[PDB]
Amino acid sequence: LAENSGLDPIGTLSTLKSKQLKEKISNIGVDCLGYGSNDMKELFVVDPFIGKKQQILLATQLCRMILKIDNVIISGKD
Amino acid sequence: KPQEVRKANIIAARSVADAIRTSLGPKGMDKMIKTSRGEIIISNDGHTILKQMAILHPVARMLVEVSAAQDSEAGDGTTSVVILTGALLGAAERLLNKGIHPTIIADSFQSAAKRSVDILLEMCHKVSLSDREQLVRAASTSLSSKIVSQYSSFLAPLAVDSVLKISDENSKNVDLNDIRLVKKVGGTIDDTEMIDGVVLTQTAIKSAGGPTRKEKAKIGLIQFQISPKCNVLLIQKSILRDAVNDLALHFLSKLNIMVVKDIEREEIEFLSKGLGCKPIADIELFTEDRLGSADLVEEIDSDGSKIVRVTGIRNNNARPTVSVVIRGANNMIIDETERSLHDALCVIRCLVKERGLIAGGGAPEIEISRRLSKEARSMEGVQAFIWQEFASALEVIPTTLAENAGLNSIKVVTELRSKHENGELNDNTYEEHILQPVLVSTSAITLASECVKSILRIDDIAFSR
Amino acid sequence: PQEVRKANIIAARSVADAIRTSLGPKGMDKMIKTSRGEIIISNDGHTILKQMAILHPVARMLVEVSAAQDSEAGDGTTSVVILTGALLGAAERLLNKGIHPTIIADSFQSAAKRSVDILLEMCHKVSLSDREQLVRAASTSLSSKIVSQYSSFLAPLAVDSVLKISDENSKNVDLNDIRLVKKVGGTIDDTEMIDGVVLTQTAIKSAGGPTRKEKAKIGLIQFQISPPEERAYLLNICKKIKKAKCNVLLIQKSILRDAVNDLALHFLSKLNIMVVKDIEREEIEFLSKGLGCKPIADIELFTEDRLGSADLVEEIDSDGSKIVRVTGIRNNNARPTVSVVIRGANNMIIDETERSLHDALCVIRCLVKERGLIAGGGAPEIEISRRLSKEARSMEGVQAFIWQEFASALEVIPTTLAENAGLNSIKVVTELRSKHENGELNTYEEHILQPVLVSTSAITLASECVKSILRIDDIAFSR
Amino acid sequence: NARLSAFVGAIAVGDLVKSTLGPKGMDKLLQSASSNTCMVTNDGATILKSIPLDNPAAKVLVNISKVQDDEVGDGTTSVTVLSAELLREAEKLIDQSKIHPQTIIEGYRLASAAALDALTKAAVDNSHDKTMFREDLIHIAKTTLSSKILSQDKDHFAELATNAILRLKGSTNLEHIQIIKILGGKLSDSFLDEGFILAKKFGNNQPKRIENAKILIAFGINTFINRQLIYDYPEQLFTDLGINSIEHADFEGVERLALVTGECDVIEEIMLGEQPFLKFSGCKAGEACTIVLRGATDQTLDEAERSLHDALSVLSQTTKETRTVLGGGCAEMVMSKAVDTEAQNIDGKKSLAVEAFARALRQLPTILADNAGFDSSELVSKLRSSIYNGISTSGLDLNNGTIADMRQLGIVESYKLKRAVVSSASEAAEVLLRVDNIIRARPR
Amino acid sequence: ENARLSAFVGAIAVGDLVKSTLGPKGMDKLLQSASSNTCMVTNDGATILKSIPLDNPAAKVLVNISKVQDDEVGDGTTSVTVLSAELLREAEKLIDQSKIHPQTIIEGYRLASAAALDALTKAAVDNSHDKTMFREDLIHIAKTTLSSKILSQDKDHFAELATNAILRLKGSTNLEHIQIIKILGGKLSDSFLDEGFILAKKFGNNQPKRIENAKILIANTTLDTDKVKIFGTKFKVDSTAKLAQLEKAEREKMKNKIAKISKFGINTFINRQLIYDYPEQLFTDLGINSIEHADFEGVERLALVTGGEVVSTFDEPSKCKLGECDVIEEIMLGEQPFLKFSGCKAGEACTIVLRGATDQTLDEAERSLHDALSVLSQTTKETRTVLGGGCAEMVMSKAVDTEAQNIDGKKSLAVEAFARALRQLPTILADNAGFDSSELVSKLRSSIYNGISTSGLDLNNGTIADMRQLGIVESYKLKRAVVSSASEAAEVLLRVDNIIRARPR
Repeated sequence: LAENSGLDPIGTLSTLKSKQLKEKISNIGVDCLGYGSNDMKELFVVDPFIGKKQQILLATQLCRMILKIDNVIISGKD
Repeated sequence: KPQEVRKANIIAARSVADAIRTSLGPKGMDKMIKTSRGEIIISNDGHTILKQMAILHPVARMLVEVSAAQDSEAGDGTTSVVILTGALLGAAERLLNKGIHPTIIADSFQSAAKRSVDILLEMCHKVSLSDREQLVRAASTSLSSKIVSQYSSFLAPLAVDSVLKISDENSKNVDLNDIRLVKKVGGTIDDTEMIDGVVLTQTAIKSAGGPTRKEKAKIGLIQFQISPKCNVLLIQKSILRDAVNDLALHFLSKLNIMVVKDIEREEIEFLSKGLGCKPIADIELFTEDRLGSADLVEEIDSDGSKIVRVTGIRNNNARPTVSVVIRGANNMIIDETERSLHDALCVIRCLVKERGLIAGGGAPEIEISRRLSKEARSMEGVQAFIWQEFASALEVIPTTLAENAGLNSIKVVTELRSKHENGELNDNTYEEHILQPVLVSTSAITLASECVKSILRIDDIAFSR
Repeated sequence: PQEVRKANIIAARSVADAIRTSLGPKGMDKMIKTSRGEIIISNDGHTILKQMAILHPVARMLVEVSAAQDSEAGDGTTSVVILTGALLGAAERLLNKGIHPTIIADSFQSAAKRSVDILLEMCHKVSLSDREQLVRAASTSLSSKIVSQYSSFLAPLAVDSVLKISDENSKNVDLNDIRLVKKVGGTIDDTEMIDGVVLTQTAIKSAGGPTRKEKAKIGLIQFQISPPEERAYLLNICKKIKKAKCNVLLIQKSILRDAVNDLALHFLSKLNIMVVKDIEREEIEFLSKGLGCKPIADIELFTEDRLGSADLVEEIDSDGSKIVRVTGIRNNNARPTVSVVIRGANNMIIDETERSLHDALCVIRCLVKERGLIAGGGAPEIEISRRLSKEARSMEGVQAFIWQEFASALEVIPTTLAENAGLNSIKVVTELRSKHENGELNTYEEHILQPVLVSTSAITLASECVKSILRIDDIAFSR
Repeated sequence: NARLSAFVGAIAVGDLVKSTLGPKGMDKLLQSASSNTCMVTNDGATILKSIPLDNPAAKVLVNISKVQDDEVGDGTTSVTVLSAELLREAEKLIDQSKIHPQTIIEGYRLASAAALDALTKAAVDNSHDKTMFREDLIHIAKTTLSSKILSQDKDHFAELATNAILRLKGSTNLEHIQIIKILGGKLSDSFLDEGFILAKKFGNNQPKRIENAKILIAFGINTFINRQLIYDYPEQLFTDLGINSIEHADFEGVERLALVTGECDVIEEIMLGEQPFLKFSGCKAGEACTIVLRGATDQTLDEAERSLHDALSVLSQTTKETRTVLGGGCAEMVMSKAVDTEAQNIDGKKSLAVEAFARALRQLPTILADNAGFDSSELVSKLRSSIYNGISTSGLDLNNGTIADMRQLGIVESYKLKRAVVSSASEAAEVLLRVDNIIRARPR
Repeated sequence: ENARLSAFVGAIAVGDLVKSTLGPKGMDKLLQSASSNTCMVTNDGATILKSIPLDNPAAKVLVNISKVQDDEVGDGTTSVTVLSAELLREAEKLIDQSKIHPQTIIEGYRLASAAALDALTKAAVDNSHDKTMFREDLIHIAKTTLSSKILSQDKDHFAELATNAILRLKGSTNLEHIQIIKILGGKLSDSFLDEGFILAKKFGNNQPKRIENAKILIANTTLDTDKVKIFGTKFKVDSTAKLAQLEKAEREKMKNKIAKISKFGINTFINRQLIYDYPEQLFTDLGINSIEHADFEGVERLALVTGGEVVSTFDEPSKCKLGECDVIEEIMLGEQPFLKFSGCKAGEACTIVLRGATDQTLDEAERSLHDALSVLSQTTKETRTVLGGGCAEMVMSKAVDTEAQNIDGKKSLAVEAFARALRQLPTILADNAGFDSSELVSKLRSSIYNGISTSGLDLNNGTIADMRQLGIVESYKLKRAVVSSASEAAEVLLRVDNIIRARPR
């Protein structure tokens, strides 16, 4: 998301970790819309917990299934 | 594409590090190299491999210069410094894909190398040169890697007592080139004479009239040759013409002047330092002020050697330069003994310049990678991500040691991070008498930061003649 | 983008230089062998460019320019191609100097308008009221044709034909309204004006046909008399025609069915209704103009108001001819037209005779739009260059150099006339410019004259042609 | 691979119509496989629709040009060229300028607001002295008729389109003006008629002149109108009853009659171009006009149809918006100053993106000077120095070759036309900058 | 076209070799030989260019140009090649988009380079503060040079004259502002210093010895005895008197030029040759003073201190650049007539009159004085610095944009492109240091554009910071040396239309 927003992906990632550690524990993400600072929590942008949890479960289940196929058998055409 | 040309040199540099990677450690794999002249040599020493490899790649030759400085400064780790250099090059490959300029990559290595040394000094146990029990056990373990084992008990105090005389205090770098290992045919290992004053490489006059011994003599260095208050003189060896005429031997015999001719040209620079004298090219400029000071000069032959020894130079500018004499029967004895005691002097040299010692076997590389991973959150920006990749690049040294020893690669590495959490430097290599000086681990990281820097700073190469 | 224009100019210059050898009666003839095996030989520029099947897209525009050259002026189809290529050849050095074609194109349009006023001041002013110069103009133009002694009587017939349709301010008059009907038999000495109208075919040769009728009505009918008891079906067809008192039936020629049944011939014989069949499709639009009638598709569309009037409709008796003539159309709304019948024994006579009268009517029509004539033979081409020599010094900027190259391209036409005649090219041109200090237009004593519209249209069409050639900077495939 | 094909492929689209922009522009020729369909026309919409393109990114500009043609019908070439110049400069903004692609999008968004503000401050309208407003409609009509064959008689055609719009006084709908094209006569013989000339007659044989007629679209009516044909017997029965029946009335003709009438005073039948015509007279507050153009050939009329329809569509929008701006390269020059003005305070990554839009505004008048035979870099730079600091009046002259005032030469443009070009062209460029990849499904 | 491509693409390819080596954080390059065992690594820009053999005949010209910077100064040689290569990048964009002779564009560089040097002067600072410590060091060094020289008789008097001949200048240090008068029959210790420009061999006979509010005009003409060599020309005359009458008719046309002298509003005229009595007599009625024996040297030194110009012809009356002096006094010293000028407009100069006992002591005193003044005046242009950190590089960029306001039509793009090359220096420094050149330079130009901008390039924090707080300065002599060398380097390459391939070795 930082590469699509015109920001340094490494610099922003390291910045988000410093704001959530030395300052205080909170949720501060990459800015999808133009703004002048961090802490999108003020903008009241929320995502469903069941929606985000469903993504990490399907991504983990898919990654395990990919590792369970070590061979690709593709038959020819008649 | 100036960066893609450099990436081609990085891949070629990592290929050289992978070849040396199999030779790390005493259990490492040997490398067979066939020279163009037809000579076939093989060994596990990384310094001898890169020297005879005859690398034509311009950037890959930097590993040879670092390996030469690794043996000249620390004396150990010439193989590990090449592997550590290739790790930073592989970690920088992913950095270039993220759009990171190599200057930040090279500048962050300076702060990473200086931080790794300060962290290493915290876990290092500081030792002092006044303790002679620590230096004997340190040099004795380095002699266990050679065929000579039971005879190395008398060789341990030989290398310790020679350095302690020239160590003094705050000497910083101590050159081991002033310490000469004399290899003569005959004798045994248990027969050794320190002769702290100096030891020559040559015999005395075997003709008639030669005194072969003199008391209260002044030894000068004369590069001239006599051919168609100086008690002892030296004549440079020249095979072209005659060195010293037979008539000149009878002339100086009546004057009670000891003559030693056929002096090797390699020892001319060595004798001009320890003796504190100056070379005399012409007799017109030859004076007494360029001579030396010797209380007694005699020729003592244990068996067949017929070697002359000098003691009590007593020079203010010159220091007590000590030359070690090594005796043995077969040629392979004094040879392998020379390289074994040379590595023992390098380990002692590391303790003189930098006090303290650590336990080898990849123990500090595990904890440093753990501390830098947690301290990486204290930074910000692109430099913060470099600390994470720099910590992972330090784990290649302990991983390779586990691979070359037959043990499971990933299994042993996980056991290192697990045991080093509760204890500190306890994993046990101290019970196994494995001690690696701190200067070797310090110079290996310092030279790697400068080696990788000199690589990435080359953006192109062109024909220049 | 210059590679597209330079490729088209060189390709068009080779076509203009190829037609250049065909200028004049003594010029070189070009041969074209069609894929079907037909080979034609002639010096006509309009025929060569039409049968050449040029694949080059820009070079095909010369056919449209040559088409308008014969349609408007009627002469100079070869000269307009030479003048077009002369400007293209001079434009090659213009692009080498870094001149954009817009200035090149805009300067040709301004130079063509000024060249017209120069020719009008040097032209001899004549009027249509004087028939002395009108007869001598068409008589000398036929010296290049088979007709020689009989051409003296053909000149006044063409003069009186144009003067009726010329009027004064009518200016351009359509040449399609003049129909020349050629037929085998007879001779050239026998001519009839017949200002009412003339058809292209004969009348019914069967038994019962009157072939002649007095005081009859003429109208266009697209219907056809055919069987579907059959005499009862044909009786209602002839009865509806009798209701409007139409004694002249014109049926459009069609190969589908016949024209008039033989049973209907006996019905129309008692009613004295003349029938003329085999009317060509080209004459359908012609008869709808001069006669003022309307084409009638069905029998219900047939009305009396769409029928004309004819004094006497008769079939003239002649050897192998039998031409039907109509006089006194008596229509105030429809203007009269001229239809001349051409007769002769050989088929090759009535053919070239029709084409010879085409060039005679065009030159006379040139005087209708713009009066006056300029003696040919390179006189108008050189006279313009003489005036543009001192005028080029009065200009300023890039256009000043264009006036010098424009007059140089005009010298190609008189140079080709000297080459095709065997005389030295440069030597003859220098002799004309040498006497220019004394004589001006002087060819007058040789009875060789040319209308002003030919020289005017040749410059105007060539100026717009070359203007449109430089406008194409790219060639793309769009389907 | 996709970005290289989308950028170069879109420039090739603008390179086809680059010669069709401006009154001094040139005509493009096309040839199909049959080779007999070749036609010479400068219409930008005809060139884009006829030429097939396998580039999927190039098809986006084709559909966008169709939307621009429906609103006005002209200036479609300037929209494609301006969209191509933004993509040509975007290649330098990405590779060597180190700029994020979304930043280029946000750069044009901030630059578009500065271009619209420059046209607003330069828009001057005169409500008083309608005679001066009528002259502005004359100058605008001269710019719409440019690039077309009608430019010859355009001096006479200037008062034809200007006086026609003044007779509406109502909705901007163009259904009031009906275009009739008849062969014969010079182009200058065209006239303006409010009598609603009809191209079809009525009845088989019926009186030509009708007085006090009552128009009824389908009672006591003197005139009957039917959409379909008429059977034979009632056509004769309607004559005896005094009812005149009209036939061959299409959907377009019915909508034009609903905007006029019903009853009418006089229906007169005239003969022009060898065909019966019907000129109505004495309608009730007629808002409709009829323009009859006389061409030489069918090819001249076919090009004159859309030429007049596009000219009247722009003049119809001038009734709602009376503000006008100076054209002929002057409009694009004023907007170029507002872009560099807002560039004083700007971020690092957006600076080069917005400054590239300023040079793209000068690329449109650059091509205008190319087809005019003059030097673009020489003439535009001399005008840019005068427009740089104050005293902005004069603009590029395509005839004499010097710097002259557009107000004195009678060259002006409508404010509504320019704001639509800057808008649609900006939205057209943002779509192609977003697409870095194209995936096409397997066809059947 | 390949001639310019070899002079551009061939030079840029060679210029990009040392381009990445600019600055301490710049890149490095390896130089490989045939045997490959003799190679070396260095960051020197002049070493890489001279060591690499280049078959490009246009690249060999750049090597000889870079040698001028080494012999004249010897510092910043790499920056000269990098800046000269960036000028070719902008010149290539101006040519390919034009294809007109670059000599017209070269004239735009000269007008733009003049505005760049003026912007560096207004913002220039100096370490000359506390001149009291600098004056005490200047008199001590001057006495050291007097060793082995005949001037060593008295060190205090001679070093004091050289001290007041430098610090009192407040301007150009060229020796043309210091006039040396050498006379016989005097003592060296009796020498004095005068701020006026002193001549000898006083002009005129009946002319007055004092002139108030004098104007200076420079011209070259012979008003006395024209037609030097009359031998060889055919003379056809009835009498001998007609020969002298011809010379009067030729000098009669000079009256119009004499009338133009009075139209200039000047009271004094200067001529190198002599003047006959009749045109000199008219100078009295018109109030014209005739100065003779002005030679050439003394004319150039007088025109610079008085703010005038020199011309040998009259192009048009009431158009010229004139100097002035308030008081002209005629005195006599050393048995020779002298002239004294005073009251010049913005006059800055001095005159050292040395009294020797022979001609050998006079020549050795003037040559030894110039060597002493050259070393002391060398510190005037030395140690003087300007605000660095990319500021002065951007100050020259916005100064060219000021020239882009009033400019010709064809010179608008030529001058504007010169400001783009000046902004390429921070672009290269940002890439070699590992930063973003698009973000830093753009934000740097927006701040410096209008007013109150002390900001500059800060490589420690990777952002734009004030250089005056960090104390980042660069020498002013390095600024003028690189710009003047790069301007001349671009002229040598652009003035060559066709380049013949050099002989391969």
